[PDB]
Amino acid sequence: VTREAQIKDWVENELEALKLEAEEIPSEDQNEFLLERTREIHNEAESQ
Amino acid sequence: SYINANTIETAKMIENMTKEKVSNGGVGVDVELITSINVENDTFIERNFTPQEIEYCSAQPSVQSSFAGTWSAKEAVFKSLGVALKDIEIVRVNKNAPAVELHGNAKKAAEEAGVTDVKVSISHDDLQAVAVAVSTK
Repeated sequence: VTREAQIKDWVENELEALKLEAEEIPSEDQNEFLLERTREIHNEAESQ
Repeated sequence: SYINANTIETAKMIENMTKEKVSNGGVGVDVELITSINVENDTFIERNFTPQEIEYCSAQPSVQSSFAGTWSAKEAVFKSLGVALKDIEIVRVNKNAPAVELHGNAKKAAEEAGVTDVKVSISHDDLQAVAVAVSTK
């Protein structure tokens, strides 16, 4: 339960940082970037 | 195969949350692992959830996914206000955008903060419920 809270924190901290990454990506390729990088964050949460 | 419905919903939520889409407003993001919510624990559910949220969530195919959705939605809205989560209430119609309504302390704490409106997007699956709340002044 302690570790599942720390994983919840870790997912917010990756999803908030994936906004700042996607800001610099120009607004036509932004969807494709967010799709590839959200899917990666889901995997890494599930793994943890 | 690789990009399922959940990835598309959560991508869209982050895309709409970006500065160029919506800027100048309280933005709260909250994620909850669905495995961290015991639905048999009626003391937690009745403490933090309204009877119409419990009625809606219990009717869904995965009760635990939809409880985590609504929970993440409350915690997202609370972070957007930035000030008892049952006060915050999420009406959710199927294939329709859920609306946020502040009743007691949250409504008054939104009035001092000059918060006019509060919207929320929610994605949930077998792992994680993600919620993004945007508050217009």
